[PDB]
Amino acid sequence: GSTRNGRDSQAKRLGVKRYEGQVVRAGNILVRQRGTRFKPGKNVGMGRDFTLFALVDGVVEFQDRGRLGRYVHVRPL
Amino acid sequence: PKMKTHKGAKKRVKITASGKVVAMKTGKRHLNWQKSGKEIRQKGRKFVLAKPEAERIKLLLPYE
Amino acid sequence: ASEVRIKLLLECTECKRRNYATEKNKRNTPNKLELRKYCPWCRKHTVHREVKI
Amino acid sequence: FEGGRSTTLMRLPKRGMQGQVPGEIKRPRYQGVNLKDLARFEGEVTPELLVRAGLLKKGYRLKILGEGEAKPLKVVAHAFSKSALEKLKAAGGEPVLLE
RNA sequence: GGGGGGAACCUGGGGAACUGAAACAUCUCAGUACCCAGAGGAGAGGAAAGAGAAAUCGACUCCCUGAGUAGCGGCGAGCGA
RNA sequence: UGGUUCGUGGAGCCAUGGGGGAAUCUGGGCGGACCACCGCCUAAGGCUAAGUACUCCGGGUGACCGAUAGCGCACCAGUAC
RNA sequence: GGGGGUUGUGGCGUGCCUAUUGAAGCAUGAGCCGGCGACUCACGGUCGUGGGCGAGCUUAAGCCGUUGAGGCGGAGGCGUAGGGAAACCGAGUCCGAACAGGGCGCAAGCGCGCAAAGUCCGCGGCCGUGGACCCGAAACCGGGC
RNA sequence: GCUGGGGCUAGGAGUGAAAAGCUAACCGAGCCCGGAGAUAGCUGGUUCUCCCCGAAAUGACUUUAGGGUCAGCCUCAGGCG
RNA sequence: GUGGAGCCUGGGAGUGAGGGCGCGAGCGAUAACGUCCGCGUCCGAGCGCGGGAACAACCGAGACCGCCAGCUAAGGCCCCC
RNA sequence: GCCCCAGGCGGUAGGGGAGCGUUCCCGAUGCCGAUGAAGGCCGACCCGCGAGGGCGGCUGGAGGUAAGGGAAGUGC
RNA sequence: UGCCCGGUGCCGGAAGGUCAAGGGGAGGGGUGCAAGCCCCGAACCGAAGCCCCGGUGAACGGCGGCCGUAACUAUAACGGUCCUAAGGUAGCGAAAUUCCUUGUCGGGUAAGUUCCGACCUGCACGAAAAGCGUAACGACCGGAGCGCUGUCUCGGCGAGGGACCCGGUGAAAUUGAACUGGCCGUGAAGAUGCGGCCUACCCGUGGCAGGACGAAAAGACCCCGUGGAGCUUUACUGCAGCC
RNA sequence: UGAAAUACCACCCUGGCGCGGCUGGGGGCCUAACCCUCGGAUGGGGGGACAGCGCUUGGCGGGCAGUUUGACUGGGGCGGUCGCCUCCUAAAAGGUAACGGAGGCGCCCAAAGGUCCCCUCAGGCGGGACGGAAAUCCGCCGGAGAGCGCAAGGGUAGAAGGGGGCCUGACUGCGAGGCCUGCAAGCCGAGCAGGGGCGAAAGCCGGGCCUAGUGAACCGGUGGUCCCGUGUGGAAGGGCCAU
Ligand SMILES: [Zn+2]
Repeated sequence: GSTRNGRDSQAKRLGVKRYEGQVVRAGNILVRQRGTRFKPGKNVGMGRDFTLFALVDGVVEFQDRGRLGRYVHVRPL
Repeated sequence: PKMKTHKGAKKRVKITASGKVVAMKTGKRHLNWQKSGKEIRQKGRKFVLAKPEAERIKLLLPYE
Repeated sequence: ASEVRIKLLLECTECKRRNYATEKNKRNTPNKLELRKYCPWCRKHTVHREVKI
Repeated sequence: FEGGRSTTLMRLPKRGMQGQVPGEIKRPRYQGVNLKDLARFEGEVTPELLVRAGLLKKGYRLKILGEGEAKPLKVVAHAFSKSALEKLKAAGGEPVLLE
């Protein structure tokens, strides 16, 4: 008896890193995601790999706009 | 018999003033046609090793 | 990488220093690539000839 | 040791000249010093006196470094920081380079 | 005049491996163990075709320091003036 | 090829197994490839105390042992066996 | 002279050591007694600490002395400036075009003392080289029998 | 053929009508001494008392899987609060 | 929320063979005192104590010591008891 | 403020702290010792939590060694 | 003592390819003011060895597969095809080799997985690691038969030497201590030692060996150790040796 | 006169020729050396600088030596796997094992990159010469079920999808900050400066819709560097940058 299966890639540690109502400095990774489960918004940047991060400082503000996808905002202090 | 400094470490690391441990960022000796200018760039600078590893290395360089 | 997709440098046509390394599919592009790249030595954009890596 | 794997000291890259046979090349060494330490003296100060001062180690040529409050002194060093000449010449002290 | 002996101590010829490298061949162990020859109360070395950077020293031997430094090294282990 | 830190390295220096193979100071060797310059020294003969190593041995001393220790052996021990 | 010895009865109660998830274990060791028997030393490093001195600290070899007496000895080492591959510069240095930006740095206390950088030494922990806690191989090699 | 006496061949060597036998009662490489206190990531053992605290048996990587380096978890000293 | 709480800085560790039970899963045969994981607990190290007859992890409960005192836990209250 | 207050005190690996004892150095040209050392046997006696220490009795016949420190071939 | 020289080994080969040291020095470089000095160095010449060409089996060794096919069936003398260097010849063949298998048949036996003779469908015989046969020989291994038997049915007695008793001398292995019972359970899963029962007056002597995971030998079988050792080779490297 | 003008006279090259020298290779011969043999040995004989013996060249070389010959593992072996991506396992944070359940990667694109501008799919129906089930065309219905280079997933048309314009930012020096993490690695990146691309600008552009397409250090090569250059200047050689 042999096996074709048995291999699995490494855990990537995706997900949201800072939550709403949480102070962040600019440059902090907000969401480490594949594709855009959250879209960048107010004061929120997104690198080449869809990584959302703080553009300016302040507080994180998640906001779902229904059909318009889930956005993130960095509301300044 | 006095200790002997680990010359293999002497050729890789410098110990700063604050007891930190410094050596060049690895991974840019070759295979670079596809690496990013960010990659070669930031790998082009020194850095401070992790705390414990740096400590051991300090043990290796007694007369430094 | 492949024997058909080779590596290559990009010498500056003027400072003559290989400032960039990239690759091509020599099958598709049998011509020496040439691209205006910023020559840091010349400190200005300049046509770079594809030089054999 | 790391249980047989490549040690972290060895995964790192060699950097810089490591010298080769017949080895290192004797050239003049400059044990740089600071004006703030020279303040303990009076008038003129020499390399030898600094040696007796426990400051200028033997076999070293003394440079001055622009630290501390200058003093209107006639110091005779093998070299100076430019700041050393600035403070010293400005503080009335006499920067006297010798050879 | 020699022969042979003499505990250790010295050269001079020969000269290991175990062991370390967490394997192992380069390497290290070590020119060590040991063998042989020779002496002597010592031996060796010893009066620069030297050192090596100062126009500097000035046969040789040994102690400390230089210095674990310069360096050598599957640039590893280590060795190391 | 060996020694030198020198594991062939840019490999000098000392030595020498082969093969070539000098000259006598304007001759030579060396300062780490090599070239020029600048300097050091005079190879291919020999000898040389001292200061150093050791303890067969005599003596002195021990935060040395005290007969299961101390030397294998305090005694008729390198013995009986 | 209140204790001491024995235990008849009743209750309770699975030797010790190691090694183990797990031993009363039918796993290991020990017949018992007596004696020997195993974490040290040196030299380096590092941490702490008791003291000395302190931008100083401090000697080695040796010398001189006594013959249990210490002193001399500053050669030398550590520290006082870092950064850089290095030349080199210098509280800056490196990368860099940059004065950009970053990396490694620099800023010591209190009220003349208190302190204290550091450094010497003792002590102790740990580490490195040494046989390195003690015993144990099978083995290898040299010289001989 | 067997046997006595006299001798020769020995250690990676001898001898062997050959079994890998024998080579001084254990020979797939003799014995003694020496290297040597080889190495042993393995086994066993590791000795007076009292007190405080108090684990792990996980991750990563490993010629690594019964061993190790880092982190996890313990303790101690100091500091912060 | 003042706790053998927490953090930081240093020294020293051991540990890196775990196991049972519950729950959620994989594998297995919806077998295993099976194996492999996650959460938790206990043992380990608590084979100290009561019950479960006996029994490491099931129930109770954390053993500084003494007392010929009292109240309860699980569990029992017909005799052993 | 030596005593009281509160809390804590199962424990392997392991970390830390605190003591006991053995040989030897200083104390010591000292002190104890033939009226008996060390050592041995014994104690139901006293001290300590313990490691142990005294003290006593008999044997023993000649060394032992304090407080307070130091150093280990130190505890089976 | 058949075939295969395809690969390996060997023997032979002046063609040819390759091929080191060496030679050679186009050229190139450092240095010097130059002389000069120093160093790289291509072409080409340049050995075995190797490749290459041959031969070589009592040299290493190797010696096929599928499909169809004849007067019932069956089979296949026969043909087709693919591959190989070649397709195993003589001879033997369920064998010291036959897995299926105690094959089938015959003998032998009342009954024979063994023996013997054939069968061949030889998993996987086979020709100098020789094939087949073979008289004599064998402390060789099989099978069968006769004789004789205490081997046995199935045992019995007897004799001697011990064992037993006495007097003398008098060990050893081993041993945690022992005040050491059975069952049913539990317990690291097989209990004198734990629990419930039951049973048992103290101690002996001669015996049997069920247990005390009895003793003996730090399991040799298994695994592990980055343990060793011996041996092999077209493992690596090196060396003797040889060219 | 030719692209050159002539005799004659030189530097010379052109290949050949032969004379010599310095040569090298092969032959053939000889004899003292060297090697036997001659009882004679300051001599015979024989072979013959073709041997032997040095140094180095290369080669063959289990004759010999030193050695290697992995791990995981429901014992080991045999088989399988070893690295990274995707999904479940995985218990609604992340991480999470099994020789658990499924597939991938070891690249590719000079455009499949940047930017501006333009468009929106699959599919279904009806009509439509070849011509169809399915070519191209038309209308109608469609939120995405299409496509997005390739595994899966996530994402996505208010584009990341298709087309065109230009362009090369598939930038240099950097980098606030973070995620992830034992470490090392890995990942995101504002912003700044140099100098550019597209665009009116706003703006974006430090490769690719993303998650795989890869490998530490050492050793060395190549180019720049001009940093060190062993008494000095050079150089050898290194360092550093790129690779
Ligand atoms: Zn340029």
